[PDB]
Amino acid sequence: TYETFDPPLHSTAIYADEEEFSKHCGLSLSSTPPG
Amino acid sequence: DCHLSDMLQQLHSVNASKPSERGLVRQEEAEDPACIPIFWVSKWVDYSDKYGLGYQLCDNSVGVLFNDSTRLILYNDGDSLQYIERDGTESYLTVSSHPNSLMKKITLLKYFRNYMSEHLLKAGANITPREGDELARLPYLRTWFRTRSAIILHLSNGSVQINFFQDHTKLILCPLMAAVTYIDEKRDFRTYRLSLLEEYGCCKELASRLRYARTMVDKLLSS
Amino acid sequence: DCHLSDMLQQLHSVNASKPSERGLVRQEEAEDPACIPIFWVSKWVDYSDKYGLGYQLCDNSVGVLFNDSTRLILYNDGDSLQYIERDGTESYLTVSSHPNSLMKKITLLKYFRNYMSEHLLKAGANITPREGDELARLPYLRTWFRTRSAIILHLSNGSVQINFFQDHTKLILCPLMAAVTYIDEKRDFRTYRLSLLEEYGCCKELASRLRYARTMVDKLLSS
Repeated sequence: TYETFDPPLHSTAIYADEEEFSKHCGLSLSSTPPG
Repeated sequence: DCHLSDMLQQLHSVNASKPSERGLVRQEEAEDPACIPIFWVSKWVDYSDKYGLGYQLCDNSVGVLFNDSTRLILYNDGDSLQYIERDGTESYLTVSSHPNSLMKKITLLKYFRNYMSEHLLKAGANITPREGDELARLPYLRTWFRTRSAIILHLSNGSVQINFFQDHTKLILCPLMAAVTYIDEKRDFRTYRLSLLEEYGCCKELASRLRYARTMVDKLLSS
Repeated sequence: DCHLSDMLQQLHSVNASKPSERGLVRQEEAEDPACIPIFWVSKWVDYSDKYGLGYQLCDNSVGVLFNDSTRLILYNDGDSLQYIERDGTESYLTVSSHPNSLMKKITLLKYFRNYMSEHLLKAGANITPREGDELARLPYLRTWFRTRSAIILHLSNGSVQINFFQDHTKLILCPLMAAVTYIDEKRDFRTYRLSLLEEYGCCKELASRLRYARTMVDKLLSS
């Protein structure tokens, strides 16, 4: 897709997938969770 | 449109019954997975300020409704194309052998296709197809419009899709089966017979989106 | 930089006094509640393989240090923002302003915020803040690194915090007051003057972690 191709409006972007975000957070290292 | 008129009557019948105003709502009794849609819009790109509206269907085909009211569809084989003129006349061609007069629209479709594959999440990726759905005739986008709360997509097979911006919920209205598929904020995919939602009731979230849907179908018919 | 050098001299001094090898230890006499910190890291999640490291401060503010060496803070009001570029240029804005150049980073920060609030415990929850604390300048995460045994967090106000993974003990070092707050396994918080630990002694648990902290501060200065 071209360098000048900059749609102003569109459906949800890949980065905006919070279910994959929260997923990866659970697989990665993090501070302590409730026991 | 005969299908929009049926859809309106279907929606008026259920909404008039006030399905969420019931002693006991039994929405699950209205589920009919035999009415799952074959096609829905899984991605869309609103470049109508310059080129038009590009979109992906759940079978990974893509299309563009250009600002001149023509449509170009690329099938999921990556080479077969269908061109629909303003007046609905359909013609078939390929990326490899095509009229020279379509080269610019083909190039624009490829930009849309690529922008969607690189940047956008695919909605309904959790729904698996059935045998015999590959022979189904690909619909094209007949018309669309955007509101403060949603984008409304009217497919040539009669189905109307409403994507709500704030919570990512979606309705897929099938007038041929008097059914609706609701994708909730958790991305769960449930398909209901409208007649059974009228009889058994439904929750307030779905009831309100079905009132919204009726407002949008009235708008589509007004245009 | 100059705060790290002070911290190293303070740690060198305390460790050189061998505070746990005393005939009599009176660690309680080294306590000084007047040096309790204003800010510390209460939560964090390592998404550095893609986006960066998100964290929560004890005032419920949220921050993220992105892999592009930029920082974005969401104050505790839930809308105010502060964006620190690679150069260090502090720019202030809001989530309501809907900035376009940062729209993506805001979305990721909100996702960090959500995960931490629903999955992670607030370290130092038992600390009741004082008056005038709410007027203090919010720091940001200058840098951080992880060993096999601990995560090292260097805040812009000069504080260095070390969280030990296995037993959940934590050090919050304050060079401005030559003090240290120690959170033990039981989540009991104690704040000490480093110079008074030299003079009264301390348990080997705190002494060994101050030895470790010195080598970590040396690492921060080598980078």
